Amino acid sequence: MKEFYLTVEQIGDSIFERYIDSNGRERTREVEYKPSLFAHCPESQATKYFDIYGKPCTRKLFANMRDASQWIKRMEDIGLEALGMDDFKLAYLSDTYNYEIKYDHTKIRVANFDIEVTSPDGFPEPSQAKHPIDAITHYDSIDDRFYVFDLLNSPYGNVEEWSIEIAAKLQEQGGDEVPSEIIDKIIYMPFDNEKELLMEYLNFWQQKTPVILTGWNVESFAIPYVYNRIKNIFGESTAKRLSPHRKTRVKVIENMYGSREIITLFGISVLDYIDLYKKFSFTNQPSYSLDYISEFELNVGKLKYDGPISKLRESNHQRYISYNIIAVYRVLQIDAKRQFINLSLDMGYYAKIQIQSVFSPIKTWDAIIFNSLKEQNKVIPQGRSHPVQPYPGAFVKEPIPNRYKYVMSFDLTSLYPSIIRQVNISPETIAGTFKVAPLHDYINAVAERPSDVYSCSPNGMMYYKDRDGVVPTEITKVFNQRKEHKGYMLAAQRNGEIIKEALHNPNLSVDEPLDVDYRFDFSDEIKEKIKKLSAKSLNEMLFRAQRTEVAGMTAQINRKALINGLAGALGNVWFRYYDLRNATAITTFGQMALQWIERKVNEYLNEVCGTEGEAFVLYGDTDSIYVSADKIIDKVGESKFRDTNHWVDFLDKFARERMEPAIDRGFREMCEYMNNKQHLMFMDREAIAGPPLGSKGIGGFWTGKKRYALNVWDMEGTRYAEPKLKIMGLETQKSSTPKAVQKALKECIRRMLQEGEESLQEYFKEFEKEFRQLNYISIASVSSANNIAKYDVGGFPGPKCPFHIRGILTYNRAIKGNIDAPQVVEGEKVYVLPLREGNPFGDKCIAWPSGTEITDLIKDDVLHWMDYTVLLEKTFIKPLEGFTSAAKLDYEKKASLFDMFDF
DNA sequence: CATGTAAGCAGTCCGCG
DNA sequence: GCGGACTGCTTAC
Ligand SMILES: Cc1ccnc2c1ncn2[C@H]1C[C@H](O)[C@@H](COP(=O)(O)OP(=O)(O)OP(=O)(O)O)O1
Ligand SMILES: [Ca+2]
Ligand SMILES: [Ca+2]
Ligand SMILES: [Ca+2]
Ligand SMILES: [Ca+2]
Ligand SMILES: [Ca+2]
Repeated sequence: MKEFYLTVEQIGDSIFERYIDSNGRERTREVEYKPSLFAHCPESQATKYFDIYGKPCTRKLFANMRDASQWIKRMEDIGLEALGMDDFKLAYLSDTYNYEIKYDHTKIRVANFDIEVTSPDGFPEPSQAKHPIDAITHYDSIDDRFYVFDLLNSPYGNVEEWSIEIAAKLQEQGGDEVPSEIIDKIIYMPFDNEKELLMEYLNFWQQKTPVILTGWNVESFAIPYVYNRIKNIFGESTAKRLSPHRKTRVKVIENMYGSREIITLFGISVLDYIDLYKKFSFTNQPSYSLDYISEFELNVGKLKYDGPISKLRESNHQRYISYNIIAVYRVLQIDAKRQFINLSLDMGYYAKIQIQSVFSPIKTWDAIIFNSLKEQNKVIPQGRSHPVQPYPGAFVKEPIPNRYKYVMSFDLTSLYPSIIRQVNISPETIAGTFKVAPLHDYINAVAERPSDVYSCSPNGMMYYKDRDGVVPTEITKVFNQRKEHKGYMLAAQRNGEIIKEALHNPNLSVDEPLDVDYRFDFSDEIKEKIKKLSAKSLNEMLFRAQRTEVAGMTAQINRKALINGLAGALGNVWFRYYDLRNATAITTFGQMALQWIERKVNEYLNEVCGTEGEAFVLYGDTDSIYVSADKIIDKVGESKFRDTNHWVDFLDKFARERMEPAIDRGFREMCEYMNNKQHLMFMDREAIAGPPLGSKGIGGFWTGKKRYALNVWDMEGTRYAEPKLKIMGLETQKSSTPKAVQKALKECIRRMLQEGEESLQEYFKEFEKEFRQLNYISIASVSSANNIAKYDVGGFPGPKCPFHIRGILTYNRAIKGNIDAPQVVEGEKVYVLPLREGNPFGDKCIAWPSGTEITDLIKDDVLHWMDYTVLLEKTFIKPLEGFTSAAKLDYEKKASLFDMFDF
């Protein structure tokens, strides 16, 4: 097999590399790497190295990496550019793996672990590590085994061995319901004392050294706890055995509270699953406890136990250990679904970077572009210092707030990367400038053509049309991968709807799920077989289609994120190729494109409807337009449609056969106007929206920019079995909105859009009557809590103190000197509740850590003093009044003359 | 050592015979 | 009690 790296580190003048050799064996080597950098040299000198602008360079080969760094500083002092890759381990990887890396994940050791630490005096701080580690579960991906290290004797209690037989039993039979599929994979190791547990764990670690190290919150808890605990017991050198190179870096961050540490383990790639999740999931959660995320991702119930975690080991050691095991497994289950470890590996090896560098789009692109340019013997420019400078972004149309009955939307494919490719935007393709007219003159096609020679953006930039740019070249490759995966995702989604349709008439038979590839639209013959399947098989097929869809979503959305990240990187001062001319060439072109096509669509639809000057495009944001389709439907007349699906088919055909060609003609003309390299402005129909035929539903509404709701029948070619709400920006979409309120507001919208005013009023009346009976957590607001200390004046709110911060301070006083209460962690999320006047908490609100029950001692008072009136008004009534006033609807029946009668 | 900007809404402070 | 300037937070793209 071809060789591939596992990890790389620079330590002084040495590169330390863990890798897989040609026989599939794990190896380590220390290489005294001799790096090269470059300096501009006189033309006359015959060299083979050129910078990106074609200026000749001379190579400087250094005896070691220190000399190379020292030369960089001398060059800075002289005032001349020091060219080449200055992160030498990227140079090392590029030199060592001068081919496309094909890695074998079954050879890469992926470790998932977590630890337990009983603490009778508050949260066990990793920086102090003053309490025994009393459980470790460490799953190894090569062994496919859960190694369980269990402390039997502790200063906090002596306990019996954990029982695998009891662990396997149903909870309803007093067991722990450790999943049956992992019972046989558990290797259980009890220990009589912590020192031997830890020594054995370290020996184990030596035998089975993680390459990728992950788990839930490992970077801020488990890792520094383990490291510091070992340091305290055995000494720092022993603790450094966690690094295969025996080298660590300890980073301490302090504030007006305590101080935590992050530990860098050289030779390991730590990918905390919480960080992966935040980056790659495109959710925003109200809590990031593993209980909450597992429930959200997998629909499994919270791991329940009685009493405080500080007493769980002594009262129920059996459950304590089982829950440690299940917690490690849940992260594996989330990853089986989401496939973020897979994505990280793909991206890391594609770029030739340390795997943990996938968190940095700047590092990822620097490496990609470096490798691309190195192939052509080109020399990359020196990174420079740039002052931060705001710059203009996209255009958003101001909508008229209203109900909108029939809506069709259109969206440009991968807009910013498509602009890069169309215009040919790259550091080395800049041809010059032209004198700009106001943007409106380009939009209306009245400005003079910018150039008949170069490819242009309305920001004044010109680019060469006849040569390739590294940015367009490399962005296209990732774009093409993204497109492939998005196709798989959409196919799986269409396939799901086929299965949901067939679930309306399940067959009474004993059969099996069909063996199919869900990434491809089902054939007619598969559709025939599906129509004869039982509910059981259909449901299993539906689960599999949805899992296929999720896998496709991970793959495409994060590749989209990467390419869009390149367009944003051009506007980040830390990017080697930072250049506002290019960042701005993109955003300004986008503004033109949106507003140009708005004009073209208005013109086209007025023409085909035989009218003049009417506004069809009601809204647009960045690269999308929303077209009112009322006049289209009225042109033929609603009477003519047999059912909802009929008018949906009609609009679908209209968009594809009439509008899209006109949109295409409009953009091809724009491309000629800007004299661009390649026409890539591809704007396809997205949503078809409307009320069910014959109902009193309003179809959709806008309240303002970035705030709307639509009843959707078809989305990007997926014809839904059941209409689906597309809601953007409204409180239902915000993680700060209480859970039960999100639910209630969404049902309010559903009723407005599908059923009408009366249906809304009936629901509102019910919700208002039942509000007070909802669980307090379901109705609590949520907020992130930054700069808590900043506003903390002897436990009381300083000036301008935010509401949620005030709640935290109220909480801190309520739990003061009471060691069993969970602390609010800076930058994390809190539940928030308003309090009625005169409450024993001495203030107007309380806040506590999100995803948790409020501590038992103050829970009773919170429940008694909660201000339901304020809560209902702020979180529910006020947003709903926004929705209904925009929609020209009432959520409560208004008074009228009819009130004089007895109905 | 590290993607971007646009923009809505809740909240605090201040002005208000 | 509300609106205007301002911060904080969060979402749309
Ligand atoms: C998250 C994020 C970071 C940086 N830029 C972002 C972004 N989301 C959108 N944008 C910018 C770049 C996008 O090209 C543009 C339009 O957003 P949109 O979400 O339409 O995505 P787009 O890239 O066009 O991909 P599709 O093919 O799925 O439509 O808005
Ligand atoms: Ca635990
Ligand atoms: Ca788009
Ligand atoms: Ca599309
Ligand atoms: Ca059937
Ligand atoms: Ca869009």
